[PDB]
Amino acid sequence: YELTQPPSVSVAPGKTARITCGGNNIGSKSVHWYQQKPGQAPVLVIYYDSDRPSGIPERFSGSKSGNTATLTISRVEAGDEADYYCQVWDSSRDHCVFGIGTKVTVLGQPKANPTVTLFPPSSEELQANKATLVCLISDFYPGAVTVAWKADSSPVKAGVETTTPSKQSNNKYAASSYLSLTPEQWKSHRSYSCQVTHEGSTVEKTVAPTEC
Amino acid sequence: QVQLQESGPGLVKPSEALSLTCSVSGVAISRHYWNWIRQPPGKGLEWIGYIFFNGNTNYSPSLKSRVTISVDTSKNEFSLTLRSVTAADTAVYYCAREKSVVEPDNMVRWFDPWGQGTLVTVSSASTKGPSVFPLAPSSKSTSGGTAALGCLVKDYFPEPVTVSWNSGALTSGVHTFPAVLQSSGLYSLSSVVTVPSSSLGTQTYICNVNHKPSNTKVDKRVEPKSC
Repeated sequence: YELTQPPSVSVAPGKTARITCGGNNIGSKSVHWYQQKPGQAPVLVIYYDSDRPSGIPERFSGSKSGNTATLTISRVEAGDEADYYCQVWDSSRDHCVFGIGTKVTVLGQPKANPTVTLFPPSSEELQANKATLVCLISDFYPGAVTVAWKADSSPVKAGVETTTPSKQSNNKYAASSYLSLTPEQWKSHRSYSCQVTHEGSTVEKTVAPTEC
Repeated sequence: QVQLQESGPGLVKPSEALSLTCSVSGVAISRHYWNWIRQPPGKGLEWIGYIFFNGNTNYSPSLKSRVTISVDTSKNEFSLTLRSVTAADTAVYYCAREKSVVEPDNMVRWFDPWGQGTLVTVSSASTKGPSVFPLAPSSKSTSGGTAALGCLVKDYFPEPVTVSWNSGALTSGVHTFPAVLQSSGLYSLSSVVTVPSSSLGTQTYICNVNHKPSNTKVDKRVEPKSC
């Protein structure tokens, strides 16, 4: 037995989002819904077709029809960005079945320009004969960003690793980038910089081996 | 309240057996059916099976041949064994409490609550615990009223590491970034917190790094940098 869902649902802030779940004449069984936000376990959000567990906002409601079961979220908040999964039990084979899941994204949130923080190697790490520059980019939206590193205003590509952006508790985005270097390389240039490009504009931070 | 907590090995070599345990608080095992679910990274939820303390079990068709679920009432625990793992078995494994109502001729069964999940990585590579370094606040990581400070967590395997600050007492302003996978096959990540710049001379900041795959915990003091 199979449970189908749309792969994604887009919705504007405050609008209503609807996530639908079709299965083998579901309507004969009972549908349950789970919310899973990035990096967390599922939480039950609706059970028994339309019941709200203690602690879930009223704006979460569950409905059903003939071949489709629906989860509705009124007044959608950026905080409701999540993957949602319907679920039923198959009483003949005695098997639990999940839908494939629906990723809900609320688009048209306010633009936020990034803050960039750049940490130089710690003396502790330099004393272990290593060196890592750490560029943390926070409080930005939308999510797309590019990072470039420079030593004395010349580009660096070796030794760079950068994470794809992820939501913070704010619902704004954050990302990180590392430049790995030997202690010698760190001390051999006058400065290093991390430049972030977001929505056509850039923010650059600079660190120097000679400032503490 | 009812809490569930999975514990696992972190890393499992191909063809060997995965063993997990779920410890239950706040209710007796004998009062419910208990389930295991899993989720491959990037993918969906897949039920594994259930158990009841009198011996009843049913397992997923795909996994029936390789799965054993068991129960230990004397420790209020249930467990999962999955033999002969391959890379397809790398996943977050969740335990969950089954809730059920008796409706005629049918089954209404759902899960409330779930545990936190534990990542199992199937790999021939060896475990490696992290090295942790401070990201010290300085006159250049400040933005007026606040300063950012952090911990760099380097060169560990497998995922995941989790980080708390001041033993969980400090939650406001915390962000732990996803890991990078380096060319060496090792992961690194950073956790940062923003705090009053006023506080830096008179408040202690400690990052608590946990790498359960290596049974390692590191509590690293992060102090203002003094040149």
